[PDB]
Amino acid sequence: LQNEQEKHQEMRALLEKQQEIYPHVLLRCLSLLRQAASELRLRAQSDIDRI
Amino acid sequence: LYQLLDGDNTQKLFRTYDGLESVAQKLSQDIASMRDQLEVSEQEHSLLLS
Amino acid sequence: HAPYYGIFKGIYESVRLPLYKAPESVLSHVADMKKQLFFLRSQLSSRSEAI
Repeated sequence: LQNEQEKHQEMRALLEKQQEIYPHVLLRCLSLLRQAASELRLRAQSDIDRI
Repeated sequence: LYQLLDGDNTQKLFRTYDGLESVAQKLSQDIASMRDQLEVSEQEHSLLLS
Repeated sequence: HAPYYGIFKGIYESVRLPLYKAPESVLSHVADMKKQLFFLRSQLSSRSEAI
């Protein structure tokens, strides 16, 4: 029981660390997709296709 | 037990048994309230992630 | 048969200490509940800062 309570705390601390990192990875991917959408597609490529 | 529960902070001239039960209930409620706040924080974090 | 039995019963129910436990385990159990409250406070502070 004591060992499984220690394992529980250690897994909970590892889960919380992954829950902190995961939103930041998603935000970086969203930033790269927004750059591709706004700077490349809507602007740079649109101007190329017009000319 | 009263010192463990309330700390040295209450200069209560008289410690009562009803006062001891009340501070014991308060520790139990403070733990429950911190679990409920943690669970709300998990839900908010899950909704942000979703 | 102690006149204080009804009071200590209410304290044990409040602290969630089982009535079959040793009466010397009461202060050690309350000290571990305070350790648990401090841990949950740290955890909530971490998680609120991460959010």
